[PDB]
Amino acid sequence: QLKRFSLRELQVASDNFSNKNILGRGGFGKVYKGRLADGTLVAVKRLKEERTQGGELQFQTEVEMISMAVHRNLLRLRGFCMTPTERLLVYPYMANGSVASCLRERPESQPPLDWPKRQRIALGSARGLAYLHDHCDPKIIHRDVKAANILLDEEFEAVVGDFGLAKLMDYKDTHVTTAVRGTIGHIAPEYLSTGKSSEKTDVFGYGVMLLELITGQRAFDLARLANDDDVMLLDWVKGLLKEKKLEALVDVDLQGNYKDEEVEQLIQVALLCTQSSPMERPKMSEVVRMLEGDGLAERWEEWQ
Amino acid sequence: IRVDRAAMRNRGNDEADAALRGLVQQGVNLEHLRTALERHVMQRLPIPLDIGSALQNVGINPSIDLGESLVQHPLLNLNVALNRMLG
Repeated sequence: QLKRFSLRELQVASDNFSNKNILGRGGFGKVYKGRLADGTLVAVKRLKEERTQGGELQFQTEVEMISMAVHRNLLRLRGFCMTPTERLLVYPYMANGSVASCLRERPESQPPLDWPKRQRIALGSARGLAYLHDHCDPKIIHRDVKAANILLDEEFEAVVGDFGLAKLMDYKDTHVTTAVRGTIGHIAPEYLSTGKSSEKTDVFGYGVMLLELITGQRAFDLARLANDDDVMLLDWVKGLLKEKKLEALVDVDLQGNYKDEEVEQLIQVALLCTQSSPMERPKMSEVVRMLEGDGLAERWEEWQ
Repeated sequence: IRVDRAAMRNRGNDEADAALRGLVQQGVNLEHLRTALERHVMQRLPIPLDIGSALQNVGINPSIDLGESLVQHPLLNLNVALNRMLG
């Protein structure tokens, strides 16, 4: 059973949803920080007041997904609340917020996200995905892999967070026909053009997420820059990697505190992951081995 | 109230085809159009005012301004309907 909260319980946990408690905002609604009766910290997602079908599909999906995936690198839905007027989902509080929240959209003078901490995120979040793809039956395509959906606990361990857009796929299928859903810039070209997704769209989304992680910027910010040179984002990044103009890419906020070889290898994973050819795109478990140490230089050689 | 994912998906495919029918009706350049839609949806390249109106005419509102998570969008549905028609 999944804990069903009363609206009042969450009202009290949140101080009647005080603005002092807001962690995130969007068209979807709001996320409040909360504390339960037993001192448990939580994040409460209050959906917008308008009962459109998008939110509803997402709400039902997150709820159903509760018993299909369990893993230390996946955020687990602790509960829900459903009054006529209200839709709420409850999660474990993540002390250090979204990865995106730490990346230059970070408020005020919050301390920059150290490089070794970014490598840890890349690894942990890759494990969560590998799990969704290889060890769930049916396979789960997350379909919304991006910096905003990676939460960090007090030890900065990475947790992949939002399953509203998730898609079950038969373990044996190579694809499943479904509407194009996701975040612009994180949706795979083949999926965009055919409406046929697979785990490989997640890999592509992950690859872009890494660009966010290396750059410190949203996929949207990046796109504009690539255009300025009137080049496609991926040819732009690839071009910078090849010409050693990497200074142009790396999160300036990192100052310079990073090994030039480490960052490059991470960019390489990114590019391998975002290849237009899904079959050449590595499995997420291969990415995990790659990030751990094994197999990168070889796979990157097979690139050219 | 159980939401039907298939129905939602069917409606988007239908609103998109009705929209594509109109664009073919209005002599819009389609192999032309693939490009504006592809470059918009991937690279977030800003949509031409030329065609913004043409889409607005067909009821498809430019444009995917948000960097938010899309459960669906008319532009994405349309882009799929195009590629079906042109291999």
